[PDB]
Amino acid sequence: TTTYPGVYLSEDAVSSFSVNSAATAVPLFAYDSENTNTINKPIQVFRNWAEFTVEYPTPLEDAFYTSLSLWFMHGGGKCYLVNEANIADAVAQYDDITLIVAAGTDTTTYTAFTTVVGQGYRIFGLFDGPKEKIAGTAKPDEVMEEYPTSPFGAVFYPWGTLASGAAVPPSAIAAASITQTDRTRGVWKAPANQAVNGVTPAFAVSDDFQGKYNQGKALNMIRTFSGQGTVVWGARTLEDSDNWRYIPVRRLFNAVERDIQKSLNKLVFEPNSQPTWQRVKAAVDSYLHSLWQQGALAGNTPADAWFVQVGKDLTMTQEEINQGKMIIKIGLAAVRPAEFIILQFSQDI
Amino acid sequence: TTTYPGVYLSEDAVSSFSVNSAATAVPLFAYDSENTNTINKPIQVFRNWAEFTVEYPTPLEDAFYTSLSLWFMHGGGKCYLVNEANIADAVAQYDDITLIVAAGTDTTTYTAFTT
Amino acid sequence: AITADDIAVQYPIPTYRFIVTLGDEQVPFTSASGLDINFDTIEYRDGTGNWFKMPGQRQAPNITLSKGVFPGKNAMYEWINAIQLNQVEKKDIMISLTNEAGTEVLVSWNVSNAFPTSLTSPSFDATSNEIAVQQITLMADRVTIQTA
Amino acid sequence: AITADDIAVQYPIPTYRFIVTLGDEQVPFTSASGLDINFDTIEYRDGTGNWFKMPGQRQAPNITLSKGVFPGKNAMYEWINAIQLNQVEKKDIMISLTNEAGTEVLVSWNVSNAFPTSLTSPSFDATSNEIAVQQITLMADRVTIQTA
Amino acid sequence: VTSVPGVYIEEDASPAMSVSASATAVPLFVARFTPLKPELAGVITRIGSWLDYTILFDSNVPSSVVDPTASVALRLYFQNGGGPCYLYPLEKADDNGPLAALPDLIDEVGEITLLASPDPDETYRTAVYGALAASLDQHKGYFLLADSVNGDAPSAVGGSAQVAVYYPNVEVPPLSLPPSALIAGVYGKTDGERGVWKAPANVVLNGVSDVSVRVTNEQQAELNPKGINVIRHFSDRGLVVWGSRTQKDDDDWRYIPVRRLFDAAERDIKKALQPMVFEPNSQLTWKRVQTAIDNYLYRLWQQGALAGNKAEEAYFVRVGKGITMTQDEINQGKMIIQVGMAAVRPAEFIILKFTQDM
Amino acid sequence: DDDDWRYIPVRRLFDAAERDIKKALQPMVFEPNSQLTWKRVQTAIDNYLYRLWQQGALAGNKAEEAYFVRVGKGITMTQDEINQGKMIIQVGMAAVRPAEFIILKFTQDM
Repeated sequence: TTTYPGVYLSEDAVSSFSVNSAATAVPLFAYDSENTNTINKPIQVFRNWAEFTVEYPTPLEDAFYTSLSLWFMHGGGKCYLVNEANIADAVAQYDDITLIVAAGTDTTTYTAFTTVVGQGYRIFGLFDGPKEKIAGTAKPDEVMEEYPTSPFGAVFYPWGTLASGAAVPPSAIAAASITQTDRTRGVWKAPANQAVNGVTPAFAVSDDFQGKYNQGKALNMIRTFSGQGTVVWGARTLEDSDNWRYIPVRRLFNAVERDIQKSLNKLVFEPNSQPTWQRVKAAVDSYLHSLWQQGALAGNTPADAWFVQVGKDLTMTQEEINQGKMIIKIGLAAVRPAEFIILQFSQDI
Repeated sequence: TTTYPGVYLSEDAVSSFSVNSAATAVPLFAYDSENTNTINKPIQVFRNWAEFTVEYPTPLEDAFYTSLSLWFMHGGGKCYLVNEANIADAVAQYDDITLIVAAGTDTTTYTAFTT
Repeated sequence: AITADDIAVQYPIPTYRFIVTLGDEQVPFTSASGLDINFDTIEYRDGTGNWFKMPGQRQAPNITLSKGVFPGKNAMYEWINAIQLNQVEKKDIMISLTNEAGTEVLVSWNVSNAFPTSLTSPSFDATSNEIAVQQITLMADRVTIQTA
Repeated sequence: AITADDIAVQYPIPTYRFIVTLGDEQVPFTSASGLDINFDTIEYRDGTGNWFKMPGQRQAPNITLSKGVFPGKNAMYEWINAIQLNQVEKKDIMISLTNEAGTEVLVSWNVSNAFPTSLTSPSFDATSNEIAVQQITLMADRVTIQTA
Repeated sequence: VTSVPGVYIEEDASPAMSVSASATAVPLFVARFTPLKPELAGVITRIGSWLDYTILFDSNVPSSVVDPTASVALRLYFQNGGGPCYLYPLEKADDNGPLAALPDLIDEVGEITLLASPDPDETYRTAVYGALAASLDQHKGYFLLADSVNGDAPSAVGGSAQVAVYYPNVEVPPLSLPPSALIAGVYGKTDGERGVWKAPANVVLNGVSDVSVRVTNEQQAELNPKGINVIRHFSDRGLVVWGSRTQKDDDDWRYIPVRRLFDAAERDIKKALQPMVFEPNSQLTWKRVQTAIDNYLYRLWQQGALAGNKAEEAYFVRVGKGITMTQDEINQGKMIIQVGMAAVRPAEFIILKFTQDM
Repeated sequence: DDDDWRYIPVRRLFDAAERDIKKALQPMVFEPNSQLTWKRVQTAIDNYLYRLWQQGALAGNKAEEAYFVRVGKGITMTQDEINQGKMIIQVGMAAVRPAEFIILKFTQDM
C-alpha cells in the first residue's frame, strides 16, 4: 500500500524473470484432470512470469508449477495450461501452438496427441519417461510399448529435482532447451547441448545405459556434464526412419509448412490462373532463399536446396482448378547433426 | 559400432592419404592374369584411397598393391586395375585414360599396348 | 572456357567472406586484422668479416576485431568484464576464409590463447549516418595457418 | 517481409540518437567519444620457453563531450569553475542509445565518477558559417555497459 | 557446544592432513570401509580430504586377532599425495550381487582413472580384480593397480596394458598393507610435479617404514621382464618404488608413463570435443574439431610430453571427406579423426664400464 | 533468532544501504514513469552497490555474486502498476558474517 509521495521500502521476498522468447516455441503444458490445486479455468494464457504469480501467488510443488517456472526462467513468452482432456480443443483454437508438453501427464495426452496429428496441425509433442529408476535388466521393448509411434514426439527419461527440492517433469527441461535454441541457433539446430540452469537430474545415466535406448524409440537422456552442465543428451523422435529421425529436421519442416501456409493465405480470392501460379512460385522461392542464406538447408547453390512446382500439368488438374484447389508441392533438403565423433588413435607418425 | 551419442575412442591402426590429383594423369595399373589375390572384377575404378581399402581391407604385398599404394600417397585421383588380357577393352571404353602402367607385367601388356 | 570448378582451385581468394569461430561459438564480425607472424633478429659481427644473421624469438600477435552493436546481449563486454587481476577465459580464435554458402573452409588463420586487452565504444555523433561499431583488441601467443 | 518489430530485435543500432544523462540532469550534446575499456599487459618469460601473458590493471577512461553555445547559462563552465585544489562534484555519466521518440534505452554506456579536466573555447573566425562548440573532456574510473 | 563468543581450547586433537589437487589420478578404493550413516553402503562416495573421511566413515573401528586396515590405507594415501578419492565400501568378498553391479556404478561417475583396491585379504582382491577385468579393455581409460601375492600376476588380469602389479606388502607400525593405496598416492604426486609422461618410479614412500619381503636383484631379474614393479629398499633413501612396466609385453605399451600419457590425452580430447556433438556434420565443423585437437597436442609438445623436435614429428591430426571417411559414413552421422602421437621412453638401465687404462 | 538477521553488522548494513539508496532516489520522484527513468534509477543503485563491494562491505568475488538490481515492465512490474504511478525495483545483496568462535585444539604428537 502506497500513501505518501516518497520512496518506499519493503522486504517481502519476491522473484522475477525476464522474457527472451522465440516465436517458434509456444508450448502446451498439459496437466492432469485429477488436480484441485489448479484454477478451474480449463485453458489459460500466461504471457510472462509477472502474470503467472498473480494467478498463483504462492509457490507450489506440483508438476504443472515446476514446469512453468522452469520455462519462464529461460526466456519463454506465452504458453498454455490446458486439462489433459481438452488439448485437442485448444490446439484447434489458438493457431500458434508449436509444442505439446506433457507436464507429468500420460494415458490420455498420448491419446489426444494422436488425435491432432491425424488432423495435421503441425505440432511437436514432448513426453515423459519413467519416474522411478529403470533397472538395467529392463528389456527396452517392454518400456517403450506405451508411447506412440508417430514422428512428432519425444520422450526424455530422467526426471528433474530443481533447487527447491521439488520434481520437474522432463518435458519441461526438454522444452527449456528449445526456447534457448530457437532464440539463438534457430529451429533447425538440435536442442541437445543447450544448458538449462537451475535444475539437476534425479538419477544418473552411464554411457552404456543410453546405448540400448538410442536406436528404436530413442529415450533421449538428460545428463549432467562438467562444463556444459545438465544438458539434454540425444535429439531423436519416436521413429527411426531415415527422414523423420532427428527432432530438429521435423521442427524444421513444421515451421516451413506453416510459414508458407501463413504467407500464401493472403493470396486467396485471386483468379486460379497462370499469373497466380507465378506469384505463388516467387513467394515460396523468396522465403526459402532467406532460409537457405541463414544456414538452414543443405547444398551450396539454391538449386541444391529446394524446388517448388505449381501449375496446370505439374501438380493440379482441370477437375481441381474448377473447384478451386491450389496444390503447392515443395521439396527441400535439410542438414543433419554430427552425432558420433570417432577418435581413432595410433602410435606411428 | 556406434551406439550412444558421445565421443568414441579406438586404437585400430589405420592410414589415409589425401587427394591432390591432376587431370592429365589417369593411369591403367595392368596386373597379371595369373593372380588369385585380386577381386575377380576384370575392370574396376578407384577414385581415392578410402575406397581402395574397402575392396582390399588388408595390406598385401603383390605388385598391384604396392603400385596403387605408391600412387595414392602422392595425390592421384581415379585410376584403374585391368587384367593384362583386357587393357585394349578398357582404353577404348573410359575415354580419359592417359597412361598405361605395367605393374610388374609383360609379354602381353607389351602386345596389347601396340594394339 | 574456364569451368568454375577450376576457379575454386587456381584463382585467389577474396577477403569479404569469412567466419570467425570465437572459442566454441560463431560471432559475426565486420573486420579482422593483425594476425601476423613476426620474429626478432640476432646479429653478430667479428673483425674478420663474418656477419651472422639469425632469427630471434617471435613476439606476441595483437589481433583487432570489430563488430556492430546489436540490441540484445553484449558478448564482448561480458568477456572483458570478467577480468580479476590475472584471470581471464582464454579462447581459441579461428578466422576462416569460407565459400559463399558458408559451409567449407578455403584457408584459415588460427590463434591459440587470446584474451581481450581493449574494447572501444562507438563514436557518438548527431550528424552521422553510421552504425555503432565496437572494436576489441586481443593478445595471444601463436598464429597458425591451416590450409585445406 | 521484414516486419519492423523484427528490426528492433536483430538489426544494429545507429549512433545519431543518444541521450546524455549528466548527474541527475539531461544535457543535449552533439558528440561523445572515448568511453573505452583498456587494460595493461603483464608478461613473464623463463628459459624453458613458457611465456605467461596476463591482463594488467585497467587504466582510467578519458571521455570527451561537445555541445553548442546557447545564450542562457553555461552549465559546463559552472562545473569546471568549482575546482578548489581537490574538490569537484563528481557526476555519473549515462550515454544511452535511444529510440527515435527518446523514451526507452536500447544500450547504454555508464561512467562512474567523472570530473572535468578541460573545456575548450570555440574557434572564432569572421569568415566561417559555424556554430560555437565547446568541448569538455572528463576523467573517470570505470566504464560500464548495460544492455536492455 | 560453542556458545560463549570467546576462544575455546581442546588438548588431545590429532594432526590434520593436507590434500593435493590432480585430474589424472582419481582412484576408487574398494575395501572394507565402515560407514556411520548407512545410506552410503552400496554406492560410491567422493572423499575430498581426510576430514571428509572422518565425518562420513568410521575412522577408528576398534579391532577384535583381526584388524581393520581400510582406514589406515587411506591415511597413507593422503600422506603420499591426495586426491578426490572415490570410495566403494564392500564388506565381504563372496557377495556376487554388489560385485556384478560394480562396473555399472563406475561409469555413472565421470572421473575415475585408477582402481587400486587396498585390501590385505587375497581372495577378496581376486573377486574384485575379476569383476573389473571386463571394463579394462573397453577403451574407457581405467588403469588397475593390482598386487602380487608371491611374485606373479593375480591371473584375473594377465597381459592387458591397463594393469600395473606391485609385489611387496608394506608394513606399518606391525600390520602389512598391500601397496596399491600408496602407489595411487604417488601417481598424483608425480603427475602434479612432473606430468603423466614421467615414470612414477623414483618416489620415496612417506609414512611406512619397511616392506615385508626384502627383494634382491636376482629375483627382480626374473620379475622385471614381467610387470611386477618391485618396491625396493635403499639404505640412503628408504622405500623407493622401483619399476614402471605394465602387463603388456609389446614394444608399444611396455611402460606405465607411455600408457598413461595416451590414456590422459584421449580423456582430455574427449572432454574438449563433447561441445562439438550434435553440430552440423559439415566441413566447417571438421576444421573446428581438428583445431581443438591440434591446440591440445601443441601444448603437450611444448611442455615436454611428446618426443619430437619439429612438432611435425610429434603428432598429426587428419580429418576430411576423401581422407579418413566415406560419403556413406557422413550420411549415418559420424566423423572419423586420425590422431597420432610419439612418446619418449625412460632410461631404466645404466651401464658404467669402469677401467684404469689411459 | 533467524539465520538472516542474527548479527548486528548484517542488520545495520542493510539499514544503512536502504537509507542511502532512499536519499539517492528522491531526486527521481515525480519524473515521467517511463523506461528512460527506470534505467536512470537502476544505474544510481548499481553505482552505489558497486562502491560498497569494492570497499569490502558485500560478500562477493565477482560483483555478480555480491548484488543485483532488476527493473523492467515484464520483470518486477505489470502495466496496471505503471498506470497507478509506481515503479518496483528488486535489489539484493550478500553480506559476510563475523567469526565469533575460535577453537584451538592443542596436541603434542608429531
